[PDB]
Amino acid sequence: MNIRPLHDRVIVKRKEVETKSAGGIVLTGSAAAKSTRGEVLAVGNGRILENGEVKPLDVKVGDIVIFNDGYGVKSEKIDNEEVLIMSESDILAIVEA
Amino acid sequence: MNIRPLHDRVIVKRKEVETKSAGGIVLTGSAAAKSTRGEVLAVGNGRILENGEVKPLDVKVGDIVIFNDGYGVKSEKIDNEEVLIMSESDILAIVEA
Amino acid sequence: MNIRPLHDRVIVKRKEVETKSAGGIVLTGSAAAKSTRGEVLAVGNGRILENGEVKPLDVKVGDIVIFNDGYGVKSEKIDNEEVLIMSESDILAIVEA
Amino acid sequence: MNIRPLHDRVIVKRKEVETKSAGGIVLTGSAAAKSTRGEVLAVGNGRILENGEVKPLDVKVGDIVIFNDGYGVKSEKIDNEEVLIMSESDILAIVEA
Amino acid sequence: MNIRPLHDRVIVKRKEVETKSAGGIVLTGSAAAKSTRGEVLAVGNGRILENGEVKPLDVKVGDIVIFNDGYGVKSEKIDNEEVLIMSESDILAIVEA
Amino acid sequence: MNIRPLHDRVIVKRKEVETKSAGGIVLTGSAAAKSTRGEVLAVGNGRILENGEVKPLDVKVGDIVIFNDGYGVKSEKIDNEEVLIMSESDILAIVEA
Amino acid sequence: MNIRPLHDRVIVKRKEVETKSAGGIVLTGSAAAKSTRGEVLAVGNGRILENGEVKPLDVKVGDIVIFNDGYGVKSEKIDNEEVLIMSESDILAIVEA
Amino acid sequence: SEEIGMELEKATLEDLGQAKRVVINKDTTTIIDGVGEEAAIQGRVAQIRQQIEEATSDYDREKLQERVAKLAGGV
Amino acid sequence: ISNIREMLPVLEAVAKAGKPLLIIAEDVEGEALATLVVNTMRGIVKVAAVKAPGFGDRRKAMLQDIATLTGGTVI
Repeated sequence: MNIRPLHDRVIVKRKEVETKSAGGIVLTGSAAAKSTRGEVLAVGNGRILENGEVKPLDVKVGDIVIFNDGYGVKSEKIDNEEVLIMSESDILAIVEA
Repeated sequence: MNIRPLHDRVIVKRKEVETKSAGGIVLTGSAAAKSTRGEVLAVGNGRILENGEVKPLDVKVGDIVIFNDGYGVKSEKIDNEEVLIMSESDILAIVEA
Repeated sequence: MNIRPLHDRVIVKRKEVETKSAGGIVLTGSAAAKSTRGEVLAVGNGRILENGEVKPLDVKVGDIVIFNDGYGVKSEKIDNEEVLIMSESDILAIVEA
Repeated sequence: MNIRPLHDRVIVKRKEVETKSAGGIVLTGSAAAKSTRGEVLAVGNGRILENGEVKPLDVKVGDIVIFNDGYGVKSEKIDNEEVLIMSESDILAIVEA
Repeated sequence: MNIRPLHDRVIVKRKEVETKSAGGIVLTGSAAAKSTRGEVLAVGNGRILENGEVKPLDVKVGDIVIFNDGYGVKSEKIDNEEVLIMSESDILAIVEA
Repeated sequence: MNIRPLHDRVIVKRKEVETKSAGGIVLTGSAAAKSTRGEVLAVGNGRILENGEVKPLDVKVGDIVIFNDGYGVKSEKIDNEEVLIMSESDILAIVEA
Repeated sequence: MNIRPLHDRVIVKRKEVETKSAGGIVLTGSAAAKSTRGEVLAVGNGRILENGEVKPLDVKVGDIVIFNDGYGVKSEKIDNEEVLIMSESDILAIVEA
Repeated sequence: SEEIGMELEKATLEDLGQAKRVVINKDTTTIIDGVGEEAAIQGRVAQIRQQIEEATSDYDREKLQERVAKLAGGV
Repeated sequence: ISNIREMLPVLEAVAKAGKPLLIIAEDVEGEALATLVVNTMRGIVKVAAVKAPGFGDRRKAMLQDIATLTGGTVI
């Protein structure tokens, strides 16, 4: 089953746990840390707040995004795939070109 | 008696306590954990905030939904059935198709 | 003297302290717990917030309601009857039919 | 000097410290407790919030009112009389007829 | 130099440290306590909040006022005089006639 | 380089660390305390909040102002001069004439 | 890959870790401290709040800015360059001329 | 000192002592030839000369003579 | 005596009479002392401070005697 985020919510999948190369040629052994990068899979309508209909989100299904692994970030299991659910507020930027 | 949620409130029933199979063939013995999935039973009108009438909710009676077992989530007993009451805010997504 | 709630406030009377039968035939001895169900007796005008006049409440004098025994819930004595005063925000649902 | 509450504020005088009779014929000796009932003496214009002028209060000078002895409740001395000052928000109901 | 409060701010000077007479004829020796009464000296324009211009304050330069010695109350020194600066919110009433 | 505050921010320079004379003729030795007075150097446009354009501030470049050394007050170094950056909200009054 | 901040966010690169000269001729040895100055690289649309479209930010790509290294400030790695991401709220001023 | 309400910040070159030479070992500092004038010195010395006179104790006499030698002749 | 504030009013009436002042308190601790010191030092007003004789009850009575001899009031 593919998921369906409920307006304002984004579904992302984390990338690589410190892709072993930080700095350049040196393979950083797992130094107790996680990944802040991730890919979009599904996107809700928009934020309801202010009454005024619902403004759509600025993230299209499939961007490579940097987010803040804050408190509002939850962890989930779909078809057996490691996924995350947070609001746009927790997303900080995009990695374009 | 069937229940009646009071606008903004959703009534859901939890699913299976770690459906014994996580991973694939391996039967995960009860490892101290609960279920985050649930089914809708009843839905109130909508949120009152902003004055402006009442906007209806995006959950139809009978969806399979993922929620956050937060603080605003309460536990209740109806005809002797295990049920939960939280607001839409605590609901995160739907499991469609 | 009958009471008079001051807009947004509801007056309810608790029901039975774990009605001795939980489960079915088994009489649950008092296991340290209280009742979450209650009946409406009086209802104020409505919420003032947003300026815009006053919107009336969704609870009619005499419903059977489930509430959250939160902090905003106070306890009172009227003609010598055990009563509670909370806002609509603290009321969660109705037990109809 | 008679007092003058500054919009949104109510001036009330407490009633009797557990009027010695609780239950019926039995004179409850002072069991460490105070009175939640009180009478109105003066009332300010109204709440300023929302900009929009000032909406008047729902308490007329002289009602018998039940309040919550919360934090926002202050204690004062006028001509040598025991008086209290809180906002309407702290007032819960009226004792009519 | 005479002061100039910056909208929403009131400048007051405390009165007497328990005017030695509380009760009537009995001279209450300094019992570890301060004065809640004070006189206005200067008043700012008004509160900015809500955008909408600036609504003037309900205190005229020179009233005898009761205030709550809360946290938002600061202590200051002007020409060598003991003065206080707080917002209207911290002022509770006036002592008229 | 002269600084440039970013709307709603004020740049001030502290005055004298307890100008040694408090009371009158007596030179108060440094008694563990700081100065609450300061002079304006630069001022931003105004507050953005409420959408509605930007309302300008009530402080002109060069006033002698009393402020609250709160949390939102930061300390900075410009050309090697001791300066402070806070919002108008943290400014309490002016010392005119 | 060049980055892309998500409305309200600013991307800055810190300057020099106490540029060794503080005071004048004296070379301040690293005394446990960081730099509060930084340069803009990219800027999002604007703040969404209030519904009303999106108001653009007051920082142009390439200003020299003073910010508060608060909690909302995050640290990132791009092409192997030391970069920061915070909102405009965390930016305090500009160093012009 | 802070007991006279001074801070290091408000101290100009004129508050600092001066000498012609100084030497310090693992555990021995020595000042040769100070800029202080033999008016001030011989003044201060005649003060510690009267500290010995009213040192009512024995261990109190030991130290005082030491500083006088540190200031008068040598050791 | 910890809080210099308590002195100010008096210390200033003493700066008009131009006469020195002896402070016989139960004690003059860190804060106030350090101040007095700073003040007397810069030739502002000449002031000295000393502990009260004895302890317990007689202290107060002995201090009182001191009042009588000098025509002052115990505070």
